Amino acid sequence: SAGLDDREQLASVYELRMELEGGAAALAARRRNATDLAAMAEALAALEANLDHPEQGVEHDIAFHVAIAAATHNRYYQDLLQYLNLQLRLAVSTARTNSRRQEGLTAVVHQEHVAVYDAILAGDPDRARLAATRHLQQAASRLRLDL
Amino acid sequence: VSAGLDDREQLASVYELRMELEGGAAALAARRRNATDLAAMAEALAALEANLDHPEQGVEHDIAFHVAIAAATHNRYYQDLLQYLNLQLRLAVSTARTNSRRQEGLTAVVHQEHVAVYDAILAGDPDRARLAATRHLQQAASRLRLDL
Ligand SMILES: O=C(O)CC[C@@H](O)C(=O)O
Ligand SMILES: O=C(O)CC[C@@H](O)C(=O)O
Ligand SMILES: O=C(O)CC[C@@H](O)C(=O)O
Ligand SMILES: [Cl-]
Ligand SMILES: [Zn+2]
Ligand SMILES: [Zn+2]
Repeated sequence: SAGLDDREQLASVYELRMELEGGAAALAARRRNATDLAAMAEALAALEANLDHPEQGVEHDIAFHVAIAAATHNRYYQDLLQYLNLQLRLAVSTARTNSRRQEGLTAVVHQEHVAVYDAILAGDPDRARLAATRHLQQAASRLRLDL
Repeated sequence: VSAGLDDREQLASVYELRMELEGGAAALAARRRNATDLAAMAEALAALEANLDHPEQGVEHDIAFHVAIAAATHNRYYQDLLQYLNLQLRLAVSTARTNSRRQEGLTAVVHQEHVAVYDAILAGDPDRARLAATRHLQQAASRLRLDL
């Protein structure tokens, strides 16, 4: 429920997400179908509304990354992200609460999410992996985690 | 290889996920492993060297080696995830090792794949450790004709 002296624990979640979600983005770039695109795009639209009404932004952020995991068409990726759901909520909600005290930083975060969608849409697995890990490295650096 | 289409898809899915998880674990282990971690990995490799008598024991020492690499990340969540996947690991590893015993000398070749991961981690070389880990899983998937 907080994060002052919990940085090393946050760093452990983000560092694991970097290997899982980079791999999921690259798989999704190869296997996504029209139904997957709609799931990611609907999450991205709901995330555009939270730029002004920030309630449930954590659920929609998570739903976006879960939609990428579903787009791999690999049941074990999906089950791993559901198994780690509590850690995702901890990391996401900590990162978003921190982000909303600055700028349109929330809008810079929204762009990082869109960049992963865009590379998955193009079917470019290397670009998708790099965009997914950059989102996590930038979220960690915004939290001063030092991975 | 003889497998239903769904079995081949399931095996390909396990190896796909392992490549991302275990490639990352090996890179982290190359940074963080201590002398106890090295002992645990070498203990599994030594047990694997005495292979002939029973394959069922061979499967468990293979999984224990990969789990030891995950524990050597010193990341609470990596180790837990590999335990969570213990049934999928045993499925993949038992299918693979049974298949490799069909070709004379193949099991010794596979053993050098495990040594290469251990050696990279011992040397503290993350990029080398990641490559050896993913290459082991790529070759296993290809021995099984999974067409990843
Ligand atoms: O950096 C943020 O504010 C949000 C990061 C969040 O979207 C995440 O997936 O960790
Ligand atoms: O070990 C568990 O807790 C559940 C195992 C799960 O990965 C499964 O194989 O269905
Ligand atoms: O390919 C083999 O013969 C064994 C593969 C096994 O070591 C594994 O970790 O999946
Ligand atoms: Cl072996
Ligand atoms: Zn996010
Ligand atoms: Zn192995």
